[PDB]
Amino acid sequence: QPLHALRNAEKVLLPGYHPFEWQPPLKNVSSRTDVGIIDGLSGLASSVDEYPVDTIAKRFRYDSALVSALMDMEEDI
Amino acid sequence: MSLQMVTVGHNIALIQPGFSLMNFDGQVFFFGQKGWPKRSCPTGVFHFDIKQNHLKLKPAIFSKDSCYLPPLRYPATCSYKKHQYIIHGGKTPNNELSDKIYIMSVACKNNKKVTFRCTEKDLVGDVPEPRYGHSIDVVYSRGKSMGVLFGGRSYMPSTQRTTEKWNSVADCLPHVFLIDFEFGCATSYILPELQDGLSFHVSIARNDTVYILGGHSLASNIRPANLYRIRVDLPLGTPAVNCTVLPGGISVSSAILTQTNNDEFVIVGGYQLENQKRMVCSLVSLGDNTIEISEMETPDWTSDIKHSKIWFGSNMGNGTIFLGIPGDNKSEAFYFYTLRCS
Amino acid sequence: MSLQMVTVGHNIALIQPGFSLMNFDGQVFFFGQKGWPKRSCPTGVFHFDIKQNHLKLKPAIFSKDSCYLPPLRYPATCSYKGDKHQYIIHGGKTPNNELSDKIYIMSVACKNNKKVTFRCTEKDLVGDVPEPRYGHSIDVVYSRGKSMGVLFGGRSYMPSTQRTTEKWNSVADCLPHVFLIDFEFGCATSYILPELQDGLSFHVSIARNDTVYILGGHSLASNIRPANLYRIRVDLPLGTPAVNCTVLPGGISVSSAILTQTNNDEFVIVGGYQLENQKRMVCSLVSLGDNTIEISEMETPDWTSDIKHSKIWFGSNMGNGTIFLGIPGDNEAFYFYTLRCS
Amino acid sequence: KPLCLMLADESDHETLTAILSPLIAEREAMKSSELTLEMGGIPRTFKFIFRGTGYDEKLVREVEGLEASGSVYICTLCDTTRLEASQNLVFHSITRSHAENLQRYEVWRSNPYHESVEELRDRVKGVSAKPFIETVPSIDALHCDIGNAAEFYKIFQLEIGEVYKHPNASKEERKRWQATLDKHLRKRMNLKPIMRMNGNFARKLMTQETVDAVCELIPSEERHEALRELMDLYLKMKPVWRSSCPAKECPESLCQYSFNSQRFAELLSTKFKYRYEGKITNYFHKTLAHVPEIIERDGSIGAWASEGNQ
DNA sequence: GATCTGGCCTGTCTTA
Ligand SMILES: [Zn+2]
Repeated sequence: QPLHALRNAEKVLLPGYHPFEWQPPLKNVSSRTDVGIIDGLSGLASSVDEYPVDTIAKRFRYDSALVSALMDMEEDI
Repeated sequence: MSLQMVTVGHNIALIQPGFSLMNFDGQVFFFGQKGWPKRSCPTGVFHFDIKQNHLKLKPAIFSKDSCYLPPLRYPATCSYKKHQYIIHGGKTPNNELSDKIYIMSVACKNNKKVTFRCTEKDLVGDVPEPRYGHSIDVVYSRGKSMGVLFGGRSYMPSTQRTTEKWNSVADCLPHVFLIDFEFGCATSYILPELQDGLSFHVSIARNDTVYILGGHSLASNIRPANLYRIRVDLPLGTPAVNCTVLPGGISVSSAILTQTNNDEFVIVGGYQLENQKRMVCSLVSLGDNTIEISEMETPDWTSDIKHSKIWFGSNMGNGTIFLGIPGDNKSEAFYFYTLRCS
Repeated sequence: MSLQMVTVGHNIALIQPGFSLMNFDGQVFFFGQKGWPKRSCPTGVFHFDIKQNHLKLKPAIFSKDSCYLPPLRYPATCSYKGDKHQYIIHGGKTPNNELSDKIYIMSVACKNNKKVTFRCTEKDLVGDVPEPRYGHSIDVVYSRGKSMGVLFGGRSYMPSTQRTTEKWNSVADCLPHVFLIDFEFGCATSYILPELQDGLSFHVSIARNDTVYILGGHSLASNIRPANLYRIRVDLPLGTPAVNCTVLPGGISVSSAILTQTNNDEFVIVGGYQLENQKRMVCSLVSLGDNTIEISEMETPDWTSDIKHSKIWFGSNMGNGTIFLGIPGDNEAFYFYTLRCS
Repeated sequence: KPLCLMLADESDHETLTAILSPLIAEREAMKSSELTLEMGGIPRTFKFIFRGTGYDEKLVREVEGLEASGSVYICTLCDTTRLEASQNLVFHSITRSHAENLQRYEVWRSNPYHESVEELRDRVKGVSAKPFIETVPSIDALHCDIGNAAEFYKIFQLEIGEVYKHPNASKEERKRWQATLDKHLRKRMNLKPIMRMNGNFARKLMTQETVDAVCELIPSEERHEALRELMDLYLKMKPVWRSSCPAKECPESLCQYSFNSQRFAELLSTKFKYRYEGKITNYFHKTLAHVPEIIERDGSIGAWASEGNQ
C-alpha cells in the first residue's frame, strides 16, 4: 500500500481514537477522549519574567494511553 | 554607577534566578539556592561576602528552636524593626507554592559566626492564597506596624485546574491584605482604584504610604507605567486604607530597588518590552507627601549585558546591587557582576 | 641475578622490539627506534642512560661527513677493535619493510662535556655479496695478525622470481653458507660446509680468537628449534683462507636469546623462546677453555608474576654484564626491567 | 510502551518535577476509580494497581526524598546505618513507605521537638526532601549484579596483591595489579579491559572457571578455597533474585537462601576483614537482608527489573 | 606564646 494508506491506518492504533469513560469522574482531569500528543510543558510560562525554560517535551495523556494499551491486547485477553 | 567583575568559588551552581539576599548588620546573607539542600549545608542559608572582587559562599546553621524552611524561588522579602525579616510565598523545588509565612532573625553571633532563629507564623482570617512574585511592606501609623501584601501570581483554582494545563498561571485579585504580625491575622480590602492583576512590580515603603511601581499583567500582556499611593491609617477602631493614582510612572517589570541615601531610592534593571530590556536607570526622591522620579546618567555597560536576553539580581542593601547574566553551558553557566550607587 | 624496575621519561614510544644497544667506553647508546626520525633527533641515535633506576633517552649528533642511515629493526651487531673501537651493522629492516644490504660502521669522531659526535661511514661489498636479510649474526675473527668477519645465514623474503603479491610478506631461511668479509677492502666470499645442512635464524653466535660458536637457533624450514651447537674454526694464511665446521655434543634449544659477557673468556646467556607457547625461563652459563666448551644451568632468577605469564618479551645487551628487557602492557605500552648478573 | 520524552538533566530537580507533575497527578487521580469500555461489543470493567520498580537507586534517592548513596542511611527499604549494616548483614526488615517519608519530611521541616541538626537527622533517619513520586521498596537486579561484579573484581585485585599481608600499598602497585588481572582475563577468559562495569562482562565474569583462572595468580592455597566457597555461595544465591519464578524454577535455592546468606556474611566477616570491616556497600546489604521478604511479598524479583527501559 | 579549634582541602567510597 502507498504511504498515505499506511499513515491513515496508523490513526487506529494511536491513543485518542476509542471512546471510554471513568465511572467516578477523574478529579482535575478532563473528560474529552480524543487528545493525542499533549505538549510536555503543560502550558508552562515561557516569558522573560518567570524562571527560564530550556527544555522541550512531548507526551500522551495517561488514561488515553492505558485505554490504547488495553485495546491493543483484546485478542490476547 | 560603576560596574565590576566578581568571580565565584566552587559552589557557583547553587545560584539560580530568583534568589533573595538578606542583610543583617552590614552582612549580606544568601538564600534561595537551586535544588534541595545537601550535606554541605543542611539549612541552605549562606554568608554572601565579597573580598577583593571574589565571591565565597560560606554555610550557616540554625538555633535549637528554628524551623528548616524550604528553598523558595520567588518570595516577598521585607525588612522589619529586634531587626528581622519576613518571607511569604514562593516556589519550592517541587514546583509547589507555599502558603506559610516565615520570620528570620539572629540568635547568637560571635567571631563572624551567626546562628539564626527561623520562626514560623500561623496566619488566620482573610489569608492570601499561595503566590509568587508579589511584594509585602510594613507601615508605621500611630506607633503600630502592619504588613501590606499585594499582587502576585498563582495557579488555577483547585476546581478549574486540569492536568492538560497543569502549569498554567494567572494574576491574582487586586485586593489589598493587611497582616498583623502579633496576632497573625489578615484582612481583605477591595479598592475601586485597582482592576488589573499586577505582578513583578516594585514597592517603596514609607511611614504610612507604600508606592507601587511598574509590573506586568497577564490579562493584558502590557507593561503599564503606573504610580500608586496607598496611605494606610491605623486608628483605634478599624484600619482605613485609601488609594490614589499619580502621574509620571515607569513601565518596567522585575526591577531592582535599592537605597543610596535616606528618603531617596534608585531603580535599575528590568524589562521594557518582551524582547527589549531596560538599560537606563531611575532616581526616586521622596518627601513628606510628594514623590519625584528622575533620570540619572546610565552606567558604562559592557558588551555582555547589551546583547544578553535575561538578567537577575537583588539589593545587597549597603548601596550596592548584585547582578548576574547567563553564559555558555557544557563551562560557566552564569556570569555575575556588582553595581555600586553611592 | 637481580631484577629491578626501570622507569622511563617521555619518549617511551620510540622503543620497539628489535632495537640494538651499542656501548662505547662505558656509555651505552640506543639505536633502532620506531618510525622515521622526527625533528627531536634527526640522526636517530640516543644516549641510553640509566640513573637511580630511571631511563632518560636524549638525542645525539653525527659528524660533518657521516651518512644518515635508516633505523633498522634486526641488524647484525658486533664489536671490532683493529686503531679505533667501532661496531659493524649489516642487514636490518627499514621502516618501509624493505631489507637493507649496505654495511654501516659506527665510530666516535669527537666528544666533550659528555657529548659524543659519531662518524657513520658507508661500506659496500664486492664479489659474493649476501642477500639482504635479517635475524642473522656477524662476528669478527683474528688469525695470524689479521682480521676477518664471519656472516652466518639468516632469513629474508622470497627471491625476485617467485615473490607474488598474494604472499608479499613470506619469509624463508637463507642458504646455510659462510661468508668471509674483509673489512679493509670489502671483498666477500661464500663458502660451503657439508656439516651445515639447514638454514638457521635468530641464533646466538659466540666469538673468540679464531673460532665462532653458533649455539641454538630456530629453523623455519621444518619449524623446529634444534639443540646442536657448531664450531666454525677458520684460519688466515698468506693464501686463500680455509673454513671448517664440526658439530659438538651438549646443545641448547633457544631462539631469540640475549647474550652478554661476565668475565674474561666467560659468557652468560639468558632465556629466549623455548617452544611456540612455552617460554624459556632458566638461564645458562657458558665457560670457555682453549679448545673446549662447557654449559651449565645457573640459579633461576626471582622472576615476577607479570613476566611468568607474559607471552612476548624482548631485550638486548648493555655491555657491563647487564641485560635490559621489556614487557608489553596494554592499550605505558611496555614495562622495562633490568638484570645484573655480575 | 513509551509515555513521555523530554530533554532535561536527570539531576535537574525543578524541571523534572515541573514536567512530571501532571503524570503523577493523573496517576494519583485514577488510582481510586474504575474504567469501563466495550471490547468485542461488550462493556467491561477494569481496576489498576500501579507499581514503580524500574528505577535505579540514584533516581530513587532523588524522588523519594533521600540523600546521595555515600551517606550512612544506605538502605531505601530499612532505616539502618552503615555500621549496623556492616556488623549484622542479616536481620533487617523493611519499614520504609511513601507516607512514612512524607511524615519524616514533615517532622524535619516543622521541628516540633526543638532539636539540633544531628538529633533531628537521627529522628528523621535522613529525610530532607519532600517526596513527590510513590515507589515500591524493591531491588533493581541489573544494577545489583553490576555492583556485585564490580565489588568482586575489586576483591580479586586485592587478593592478587596480598593486602591481608601488606596493609599499605602505593598507586603503581595498584596499577600493576589491575593490569596483570586484565591481561590474565584477556588471555584466558577472552575479555577485553573495560572502563565501567558492563552487563555481559558481569555475566561472564561470575563463573567457576573465572575463579580457576584467577587462582593461578595467588600463590597462597587457603585463599583459593576461600574464593571457591565465596563464588559457590554467590552462585547459589543468584537464581533466587534472578529467576522469573523461584517458587517453580528453583525451590531448593529459595528454601536454602537464608542459610546461604548467613554463611556468606560469616565468610565475609571472618576471612575478608581487610576490606569489609566496619563498612559495606548498598547491594551486599540489600541481597543479604531484604531478598526473602521481597520474594514472599511479591513472588518474583527480576521480572520487575529496569532492563526493559535500558 | 605555644595550644588546641575552625575550617578548608582532598583522596576514597558510593551510586551512575
Ligand atoms: Zn536495608
